Amino acid sequence: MKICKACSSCMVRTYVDGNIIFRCSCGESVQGDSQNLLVSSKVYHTGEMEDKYKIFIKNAPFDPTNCQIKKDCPNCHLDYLTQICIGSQKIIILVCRCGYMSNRG
Amino acid sequence: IVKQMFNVDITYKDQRDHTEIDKLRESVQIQFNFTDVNIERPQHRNYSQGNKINLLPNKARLCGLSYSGPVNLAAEVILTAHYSNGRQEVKRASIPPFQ
Amino acid sequence: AITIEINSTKFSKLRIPWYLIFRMFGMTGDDSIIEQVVFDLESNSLVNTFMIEILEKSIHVLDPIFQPVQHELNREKIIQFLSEKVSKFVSNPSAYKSDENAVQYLNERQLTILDKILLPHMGQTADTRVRKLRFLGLLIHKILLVIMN
Amino acid sequence: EPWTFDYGKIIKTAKILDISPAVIEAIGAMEGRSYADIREGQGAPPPPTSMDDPRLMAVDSAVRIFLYNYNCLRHVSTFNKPPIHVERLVKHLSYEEKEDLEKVLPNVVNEYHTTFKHLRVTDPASALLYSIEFLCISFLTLYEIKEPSWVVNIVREFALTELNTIIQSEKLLSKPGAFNFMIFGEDFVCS
Ligand SMILES: [Zn+2]
Ligand SMILES: [Zn+2]
Repeated sequence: MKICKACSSCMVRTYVDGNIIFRCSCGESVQGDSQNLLVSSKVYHTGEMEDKYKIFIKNAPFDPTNCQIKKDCPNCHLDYLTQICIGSQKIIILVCRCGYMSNRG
Repeated sequence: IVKQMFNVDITYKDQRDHTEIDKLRESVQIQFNFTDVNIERPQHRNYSQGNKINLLPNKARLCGLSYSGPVNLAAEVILTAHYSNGRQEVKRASIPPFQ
Repeated sequence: AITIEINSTKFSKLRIPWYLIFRMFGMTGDDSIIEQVVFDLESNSLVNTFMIEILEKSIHVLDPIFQPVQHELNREKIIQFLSEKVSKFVSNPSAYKSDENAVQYLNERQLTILDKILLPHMGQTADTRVRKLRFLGLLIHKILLVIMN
Repeated sequence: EPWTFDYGKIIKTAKILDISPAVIEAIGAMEGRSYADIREGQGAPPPPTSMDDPRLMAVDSAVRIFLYNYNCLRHVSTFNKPPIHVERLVKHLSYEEKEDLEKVLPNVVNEYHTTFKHLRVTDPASALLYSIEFLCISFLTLYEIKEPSWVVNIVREFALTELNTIIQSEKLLSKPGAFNFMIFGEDFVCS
């Protein structure tokens, strides 16, 4: 995302000819070096189990409706933990109100 | 609904030109609002000239009547006359609560 | 494109580009609009990247109907264009323009309409227009989050 | 470098634009008032108290318009075909002279966009004053251009044309006076 320093407008990319030169509707150009060459990308089985459920995992020990199991918490030694199942991979996560997160999630 | 939501500000632009002021004027702003409304219990005219005696539900069901309560409204009407050269003549009237 | 259509008394089946509605209320800078939608242009993330790129794509899409005011950064011109398009009883598109007071009447009526029609639960006063823009950006953010599955 | 509202710039703009200084200050606040009230300074709304005040966005749109079209005048040679407002200006100059506008014309945006965002959050009251001051500061920075001789006439006309376009459009959001409603070709007119 390139924004015009004067117009604060989105600039087209305009790959001409051997380089990348951004152009605004105001006629300004800023060009681009090295790190602007990424045209498009796609990563498979990524963006899942980190960004989709971060808030849900954080709030899970405080959710009354989450299922809980009898398992000792390593940190605060509470006799019960909150059991969490996410994804078509069925990843089981145990979280506690003390912040213990089972290093998974 | 009647008071807050039913406000009218409509302007008409005539073509009537039968008087000098009529030619000078091609506009009129009709503006009015209601501040009174109340539904009272159903009434029936016993002999078409009575004092609207009470209408009981079985009378409505038997006689095919509608068990409906009358709606009493009162409105404030503001009429503004718009002329050329910026003149503006306003006529205001207050209507008694009518049904 | 991401088109926003408002259906109420004064509006019907009229589809507006989102950035146009945003910059109708000032804030004509694209940076501000993208910040209103994605809530932050400075935290990279994987979600903000996708939303930012697709909002760019929506911004640069040429719609056939709102072409004259698509690239316009002038708030008054866009307000006039929408008032002309959406308000009835105005058959002459050129006769009224030569009168300044007719222009002012149309602009004021359109601004009052948009105050009363765009997210009325957010407020029905002109001082609540920026928080309406915040709420609309939040709605667009929620839709684009749902797109990500 | 610290910043403080320089009210002197606003008055200087008012004289050059032959409009009252209250008309300069009331940018973004013309709604709900007649134009006669704007110049009289009557019913001026209190300074903004929150970052969500639409006046802050309204004034910033005015500053953006000045910068947006100035860059069009800065980069007339870069356009495939220059816009109409600047076509009137540089119609009489050559292509080589058009390419000279980019270097000669100073860069006036400075750091308005970065400064405005911090002020809009930290001090909403001063965000309005800074934006208006910046709009006037750039105007006299344009208007007080002295050389080269050809660029004096081009810039001077543009600067006067721009703010008057900004003010007129800003004036067009004020209350409308008496006019013939028949100009819209139908039987009725609503509000
Ligand atoms: Zn630009
Ligand atoms: Zn624990």
